[PDB]
Amino acid sequence: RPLSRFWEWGKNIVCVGRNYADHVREMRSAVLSEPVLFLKPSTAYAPEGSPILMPAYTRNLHHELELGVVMGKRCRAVPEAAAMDYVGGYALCLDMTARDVQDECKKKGLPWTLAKSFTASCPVSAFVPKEKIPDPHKLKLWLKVNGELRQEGETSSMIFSIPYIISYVSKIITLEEGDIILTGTPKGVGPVKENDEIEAGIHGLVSMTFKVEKPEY
Amino acid sequence: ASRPLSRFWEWGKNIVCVGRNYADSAVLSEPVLFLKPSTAYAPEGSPILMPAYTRNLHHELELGVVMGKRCRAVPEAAAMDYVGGYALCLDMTARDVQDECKKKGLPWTLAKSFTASCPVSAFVPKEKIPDPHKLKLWLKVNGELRQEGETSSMIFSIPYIISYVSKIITLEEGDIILTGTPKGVGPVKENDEIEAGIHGLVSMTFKVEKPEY
Ligand SMILES: [Cl-]
Ligand SMILES: [Mg+2]
Ligand SMILES: [Mg+2]
Ligand SMILES: [Mg+2]
Repeated sequence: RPLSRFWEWGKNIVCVGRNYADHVREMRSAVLSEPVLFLKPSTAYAPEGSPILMPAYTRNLHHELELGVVMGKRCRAVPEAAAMDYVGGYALCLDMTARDVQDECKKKGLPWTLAKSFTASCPVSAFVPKEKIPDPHKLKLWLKVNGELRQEGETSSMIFSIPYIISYVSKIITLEEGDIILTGTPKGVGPVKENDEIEAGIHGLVSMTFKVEKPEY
Repeated sequence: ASRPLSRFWEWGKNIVCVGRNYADSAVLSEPVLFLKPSTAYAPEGSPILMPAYTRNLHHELELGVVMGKRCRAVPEAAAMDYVGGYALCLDMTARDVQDECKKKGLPWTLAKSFTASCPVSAFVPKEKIPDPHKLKLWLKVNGELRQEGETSSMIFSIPYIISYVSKIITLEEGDIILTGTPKGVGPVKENDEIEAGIHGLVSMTFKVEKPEY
């Protein structure tokens, strides 16, 4: 029920591939191709207080800073123009990525599961109600690793609008209340190692902190 | 309100699927894994929905293992303790799309993970299946037998699959693992009727439809 704890009860996590233009020239072109989609299991969620867990099989774990859009009602094959009506709110997420594994998956034509969909691969902020974000395309996202800025992005740089992404996703996969869509990452993706501290936020709206750990199991 | 295992498709969060797991070499490789969203579930009474972007929708008859306890990095030797029961599933597959995904190194999502891509039987409690490697699975299309398989032919055991999966992805109560398909996969078209079962345990029937929305 309560969206303020959506990661406890939400079933599904859908993530887009590329959705940020580093330069206006990338709008002039990238729009001609649909967004790539992949899934994370509900057990990817790592709410604040829980660690980023480094999978045992990677030597190149990357952060990807992303705005997540939390669905407030069941959303099946909706038009772009109705999509915002299905949104409950937002959360800042990291699409944690085993980049070495991802390269292997791509090369061999394998699913991206071990690269993208492992336990604790979706660190997630507190929920932000949609009332606080009247325009999700006018947000500024930032991420630091051990105090150094690694990603900074404006959601005004998105290739596809959030309503378009919702619509497109909903035509392939029905979204349930409490499902989240991760809407892509600005430039600056890069690695983290054991004991690194990640701090990230949406300016004026939400702050989060995650420590990178190896599992104790 | 209630969340019995008998209705696990209503409340279960996650669906994990293995790639190849039936022996016609393969042992030398770990199992391939991909996900389906909870909205892939199509319980009996709901249609198999043809995605608009495929011209080659395949049935894949599979035994699903429904988890009964939260299962994180469990050893093969304890894996069966985390099972709640079973369900017969179809891993509905846009095979044309899958070929393109493999060639281009894309996720398998549009091929494997679409709305209604997991037709699912009634729940079978674990007590009724003391050995899930001694089952017979069958599938008919318009009354003609198209897949028949023995789960004794599995490459990887169910406990090994549970262990392996649980080391990558924690499984919650009500999550399901689809354990692969025997030979005979093939296409279906609009208005086809699919009947399938686990011999002596469960059967189901589904119509192939285009969405009315
Ligand atoms: Cl995938
Ligand atoms: Mg991403
Ligand atoms: Mg799920
Ligand atoms: Mg399959």
